[PDB]
Amino acid sequence: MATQQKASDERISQFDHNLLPELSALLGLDAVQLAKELEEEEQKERAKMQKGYNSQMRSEAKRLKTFVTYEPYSSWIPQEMAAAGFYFTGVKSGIQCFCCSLILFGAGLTRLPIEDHKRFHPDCGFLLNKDVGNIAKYDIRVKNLKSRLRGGKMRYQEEEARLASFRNWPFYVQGISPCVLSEAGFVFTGKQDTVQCFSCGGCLGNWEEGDDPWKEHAKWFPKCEFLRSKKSSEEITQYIQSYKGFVDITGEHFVNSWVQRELPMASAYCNDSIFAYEELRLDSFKDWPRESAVGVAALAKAGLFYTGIKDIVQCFSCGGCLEKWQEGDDPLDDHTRCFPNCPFLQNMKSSAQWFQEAKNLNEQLRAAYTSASFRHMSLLDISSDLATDHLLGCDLSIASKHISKPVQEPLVLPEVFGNLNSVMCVEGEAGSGKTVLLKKIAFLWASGCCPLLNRFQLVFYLSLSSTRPDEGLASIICDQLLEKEGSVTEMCVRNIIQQLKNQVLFLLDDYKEICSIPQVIGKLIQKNHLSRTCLLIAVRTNRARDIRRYLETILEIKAFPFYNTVCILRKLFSHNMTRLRKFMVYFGKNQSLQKIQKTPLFVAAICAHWFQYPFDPSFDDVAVFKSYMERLSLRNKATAEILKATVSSCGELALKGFFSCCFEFNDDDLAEAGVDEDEDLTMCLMSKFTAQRLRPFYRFLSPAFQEFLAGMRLIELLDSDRQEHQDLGLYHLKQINSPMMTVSAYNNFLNYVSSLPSTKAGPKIVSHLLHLVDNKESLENISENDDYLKHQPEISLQMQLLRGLWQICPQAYFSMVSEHLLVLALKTAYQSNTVAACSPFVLQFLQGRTLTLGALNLQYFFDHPESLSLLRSIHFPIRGNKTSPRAHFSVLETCFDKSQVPTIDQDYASAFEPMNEWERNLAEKEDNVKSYMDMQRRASPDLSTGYWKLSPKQYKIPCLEVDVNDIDVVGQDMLEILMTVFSASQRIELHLNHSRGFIESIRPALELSKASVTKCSISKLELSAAEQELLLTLPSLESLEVSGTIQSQDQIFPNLDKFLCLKELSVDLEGNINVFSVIPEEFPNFHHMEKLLIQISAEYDPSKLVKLIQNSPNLHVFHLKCNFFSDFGSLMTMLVSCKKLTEIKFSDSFFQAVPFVASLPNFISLKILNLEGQQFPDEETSEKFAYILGSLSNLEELILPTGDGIYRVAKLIIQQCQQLHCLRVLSFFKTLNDDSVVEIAKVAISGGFQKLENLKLSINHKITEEGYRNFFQALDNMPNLQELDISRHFTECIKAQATTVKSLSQCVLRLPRLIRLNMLSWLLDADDIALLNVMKERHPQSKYLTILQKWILPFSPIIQK
Amino acid sequence: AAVYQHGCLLGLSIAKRPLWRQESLQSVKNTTEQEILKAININSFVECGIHLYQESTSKSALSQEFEAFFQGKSLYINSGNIPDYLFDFFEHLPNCASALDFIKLDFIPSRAVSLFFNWKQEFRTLEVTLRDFSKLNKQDIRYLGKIFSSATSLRLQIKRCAGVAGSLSLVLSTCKNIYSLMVEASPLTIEDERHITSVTNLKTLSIHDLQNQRLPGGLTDSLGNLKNLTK
Amino acid sequence: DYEWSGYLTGIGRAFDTGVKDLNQQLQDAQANLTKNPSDPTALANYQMIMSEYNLYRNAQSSAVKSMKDIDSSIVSNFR
Ligand SMILES: Nc1ncnc2c1ncn2[C@@H]1O[C@H](COP(=O)(O)OP(=O)(O)OP(=O)(O)O)[C@@H](O)[C@H]1O
Ligand SMILES: [Zn+2]
Ligand SMILES: [Zn+2]
Ligand SMILES: [Zn+2]
Repeated sequence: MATQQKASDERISQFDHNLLPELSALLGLDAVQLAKELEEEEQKERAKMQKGYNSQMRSEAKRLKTFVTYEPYSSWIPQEMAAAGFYFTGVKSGIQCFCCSLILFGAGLTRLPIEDHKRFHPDCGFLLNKDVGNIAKYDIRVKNLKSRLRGGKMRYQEEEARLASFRNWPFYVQGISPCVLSEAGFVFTGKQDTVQCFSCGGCLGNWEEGDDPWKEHAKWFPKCEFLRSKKSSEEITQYIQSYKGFVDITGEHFVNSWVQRELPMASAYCNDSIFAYEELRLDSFKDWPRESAVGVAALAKAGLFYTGIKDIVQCFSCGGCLEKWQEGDDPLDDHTRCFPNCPFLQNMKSSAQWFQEAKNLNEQLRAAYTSASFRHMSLLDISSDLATDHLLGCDLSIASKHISKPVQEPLVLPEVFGNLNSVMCVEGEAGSGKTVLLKKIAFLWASGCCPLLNRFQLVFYLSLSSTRPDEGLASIICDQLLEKEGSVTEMCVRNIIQQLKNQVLFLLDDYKEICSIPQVIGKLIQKNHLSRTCLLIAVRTNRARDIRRYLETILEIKAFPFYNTVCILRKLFSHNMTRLRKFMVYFGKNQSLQKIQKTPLFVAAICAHWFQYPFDPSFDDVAVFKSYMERLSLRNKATAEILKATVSSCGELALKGFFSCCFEFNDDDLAEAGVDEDEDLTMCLMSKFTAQRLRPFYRFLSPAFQEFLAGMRLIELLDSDRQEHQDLGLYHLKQINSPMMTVSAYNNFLNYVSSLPSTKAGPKIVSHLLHLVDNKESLENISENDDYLKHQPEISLQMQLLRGLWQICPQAYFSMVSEHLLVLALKTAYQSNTVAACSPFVLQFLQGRTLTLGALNLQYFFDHPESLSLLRSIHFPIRGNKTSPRAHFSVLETCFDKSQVPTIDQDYASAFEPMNEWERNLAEKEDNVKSYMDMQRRASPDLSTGYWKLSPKQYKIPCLEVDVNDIDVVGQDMLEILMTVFSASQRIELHLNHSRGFIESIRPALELSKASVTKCSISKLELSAAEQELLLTLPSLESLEVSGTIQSQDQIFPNLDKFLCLKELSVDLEGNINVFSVIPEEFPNFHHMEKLLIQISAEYDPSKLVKLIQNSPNLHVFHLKCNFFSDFGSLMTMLVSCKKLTEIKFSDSFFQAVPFVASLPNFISLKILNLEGQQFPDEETSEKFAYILGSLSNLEELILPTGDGIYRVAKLIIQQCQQLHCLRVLSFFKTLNDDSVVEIAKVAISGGFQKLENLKLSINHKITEEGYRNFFQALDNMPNLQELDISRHFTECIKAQATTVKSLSQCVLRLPRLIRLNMLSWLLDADDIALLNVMKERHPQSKYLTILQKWILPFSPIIQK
Repeated sequence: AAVYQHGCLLGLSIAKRPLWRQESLQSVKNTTEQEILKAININSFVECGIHLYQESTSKSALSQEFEAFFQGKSLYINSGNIPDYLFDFFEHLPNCASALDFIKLDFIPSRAVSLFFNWKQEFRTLEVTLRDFSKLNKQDIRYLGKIFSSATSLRLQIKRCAGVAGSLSLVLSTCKNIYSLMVEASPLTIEDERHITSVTNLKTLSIHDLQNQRLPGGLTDSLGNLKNLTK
Repeated sequence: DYEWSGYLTGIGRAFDTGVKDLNQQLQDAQANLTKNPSDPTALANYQMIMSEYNLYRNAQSSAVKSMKDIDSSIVSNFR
């Protein structure tokens, strides 16, 4: 009949509708482009999977089971979508229909599964209520049709007569041949799929492919004569015992039941409620207080029912509504008018003494369970009003555990109800929801619209909370279940129990011990073989040792899934979507914090908070914990000596555990904390585990909670006035001494602490946090334990970038961390209202610091604006997104090394890698990053929300650093920002990176603050005439730099007489124009320059430079790079007048060596001496130089010249380094040999080079293998060295022997701060590198130390001999 | 650590299957039962010390007591049979392993290489005996040269192996720490003999069953180079 | 009350703006090698920088995938 015709709506479901523009605000990404990328992937996946009717997924009971592997993070509940005809697929969390195709991915907050089902394919046979064989979640094979066919007594004796009835046997069941059903004595009844036994009259339905009618016949109606005549009693017995599920019941137990109800047809529009049925809505509307418009029969057809509240008529398919029931109105129009989107309405528009006593008891029990006092089970403690009937759609995660073997399997309720036999137990943590679960079961039974439970004739929900161990059953049920002490007697009840046996179910809550139980009930547990009464007992895991002896398996409650939390919040609220949306994002990124909502009681804690501040559009991540422990005081309270005592003792346990990374405790660890494991309060915080183990253990509820308790305890210690219990707080506080951890491992801890109320702790904590990152000793303390990360993947990722950031740009790392710690300290001071006592610490911290522009949005700068004057600078970068084409590989190196190629053997060949593969892999990875960064949005500065909002009067920003990089044109918003910020500073420094056209659009701002600009640094930037004229109108410039591409031949140099304040001049132009030939002769006068950094060429007798220096007594830095120069000796002589020179760099063919050495002794302030590239071809000059270096006691960076003089007299230079107690950098170039290199190690031992950080040896062409082995084995003590470079040119590769490689691996481990080792052109085999790669893991600087060995030259080496 | 008395050496001679080096090496001399039994007796004693260390979980706490005990003792390792406790001994108790005066290896399995080729320290002495080498590969030499690395002093014995001939000069070339070389019944060539007479830091040279008869610039042509030779 | 957000935001950007500097250093190193295409130190200083560039790109190319997968899992639930 063509089930559905395979839905195919052009494969463009889309789902979205441009509702994402508001989301980019939270994510930082364009959610619209992202959605488009996802749509493409979904379209591709659909084409790769099967479509068509799936008979195995026909039952919604199974569809639900397929979702046990569904991800916990979603917007939809498996029950909601299973009811809509969907089942789980194995592809990217997509779902599919059983009747139809329609492959759908993901979920939303504003759409239900059914709304989409009918939107992307409204012609679906299931949705249209065609017969597609849908089976209800709760259903059984026995139908009890109560209808006899024709005179089958004779008519259906023959197989042909029976088979002939199967003419309309539906396609949806054609997996079972009608010939088999006929042989077994079944005929077709004309119904959906039921068949009747021609003799017995019994009827079975819900047939599935693979079923065997003879086995099914044996299980139900085993007494049938036909079966008994055709099969042996042994065969029948085996068929029955070989069945699965029902234990000791048959067809007779599903019929003649006192709780039967006929149900329509499992239609699609039956979300998840009992009130989905018309019969239940109508035959429950009994307490209606005769309000106007009493057409109750018509009301029921509107999908409406009575909630039990005065006049509230609720709709099962959309929630509470129609308050005050408008009199005389029409429920169909009122429902439509109020909720013109309800699926129900959309479908509507489209379309024997004991025996009699037991019966009376049954009716009374049903009335008690369906009454509006048993329903509305105080869920989430919402109220006595505000109906919560629509909130009973969330179930618990249940697993079955064996008491003997270590076996566990997941379950769904339809598979639990069918396995109720003798004694069963439900275990869980306090607040897990086990009490609601038991009540829900009793409710379903009483309703009668839940086949599978309808075999029970009596269900008793009892609480063993105070019942004495001598009370009979009649005296208990008459107290808890019945209205009055009547109806039953003790003898009546006992007589009934022993007659019904299997049909009686007790739900026993609040179980504590076997001894403290009514004797009449205890006998149904201990000896439950003479009765076979079914008992379900709910216990906490803190017990559950008393009843395990009577069980086979246990039902355990698992963590409440995140998607149920979302649904509950979505249904109760939604009035504040901007808060719920933030909730979803928060727990999306922080993946491990989804574990906070482990117990339903925490969900209640959130709701209770969200109802107090319904219109506050912000998510406070610690609110749930503050709420949870507040509501704790309203359960069974004893504030004095109990509540305070249990929290305090538990807090001590948590605090200690959180600094040893325990999160698990034994009995001795618990005992020393003063925690009483048998107390009632210490079960709402912590759970005990006594499962099959040699010894028990304890664990706190979801670990994030432990950190919260630890935070709370720390504060109490700091605030307390008892020294004995106060200095302890400092002991624990001081365990946090690493800035790398305070931004990761302890991030949540600190956020909980700086949120809880305190009095004295505030000042005590901020004085620590602002100290940890104050000096350079703690700031550089890079350390981690990696234990706190094992269970927190989102932090492991965060720290992946921090460790990288530290290696690429240490300054970025330090600045970023410092600013973060300042914020936490200020937050703490404000939240505790202790600012008056915290400010002094902040002011001490801020001095000399650099902050970003956004740091001025902190309230502190408004309340105490004088603090602005303490800062050194404000950083204001702008980047835009200009393209920087590429690295441009394989265009230079390809014309360099050819003809000089090395000949490596077969074993060491790996030293050289091919360039083609290197480039390809890099290019691919680079593209994968670019496509993501393009989706990010920088967001212009929000200079309004407190931003130095002092309509500035008395204070100004002391220095503004403007960093312009990869931006061309600024929009109007940026012009408003630049102008606003520029006028707020006293000194503006402009750093202009490759940004062509930039100083043309910000003109309007520069023209107003011309005199405030003090620095202008120009990179690879082309200057226009109009730009240069603007620059020449900035008279305050003190520092001017041009670092390249100034080939315009413009007036920047000719007019270099306007910048009368100029002190720093830096000129380095790629195009050589012989600068100074273009500088006015009046320039070298009155300027008194402090820094001269010049690249000059082809100048002769450059008196301009000499005069400039002569008149610059404060010159600090002198860099001179040039070809043939003149009067070098004159220049060297003139520099003797510059007594404050700290840095000298001479690196080109102009240096005369001797005239330098002669003057060198006159410079005693030198910190940097760089003569790289120079030659000293003289022993006499070299020796004199070597001795002079010993007088230059302040040198930090000594970069030696090369040549024969130094080579011959290198030992003196090294030996004199024992006097230079500050050397940081040493670099040698072709100066050392086998005998002199070892002197470095000897000096380090004697006590020199103690602070050396970088040792560069590229001298290695003059040293043989022996000179390295002897060196390595002699190097013991250089506890600052970070980089060791021992490399050679590829034309002279060295093959290492086993003893050399071993010596190196030992050497590295004696250098505890080494992070970089360079070994290019060293040849190591596969076994040698395998040694170093292991040594690394024993090195203190693990996850940092990097060894560079490989060459990436663009050729293949000759790998032969 | 204070016990030196051997006790009763009668019996237990069956320990260490190669009672007489598998009835191969060692002539009519050194047949004294004590000469061999005392070494076996100590080997068992040293192994006992190792076992006590493992079953104490004292780690570094007792690094001194477990150094004094082992100092001066011997240890025999079969390259074809290396118990896992030896890895723990070398790995977790440095400065003790280096207090031993022998460490003998009987032969090239990767386990022998992985055990010795490490970054901890050199042994006072390492003794390597090759007994079963009809053929010597290039990879075998490469691995053997790593094993020889972890020693301040190497003693090498090559016995009744023919696959080593013509390649000895390619093995000794990586041994700068060799002081004693013994060769038995090996058909060595002149190139190998010239290499041997080049090792001026050699102290002990022992050659057995060399039947070349013609040594034109071979071992017996000079032998005046080994000025540091004592035996 | 001024959005006291206790979290290290912008780290992905802080890292990316670091790597981009390495790219500039690589281009500058190439220029120096180009002008002196025989200088062994110009060569060594070129491959040392280039190796670091490759190492860090291979790091963020992984971290970015992880970050992308997280974000794409969020917009798919509240579409
Ligand atoms: N399906 C649900 N939906 C929403 N809230 C639920 C649900 N099930 C349980 N709860 C919450 O669970 C709380 C009861 O928890 P639980 O059933 O574990 O009892 P308990 O607190 O351990 O004490 P006792 O076992 O004595 O009843 C109720 O306050 C209810 O708000
Ligand atoms: Zn469909
Ligand atoms: Zn029958
Ligand atoms: Zn409705």
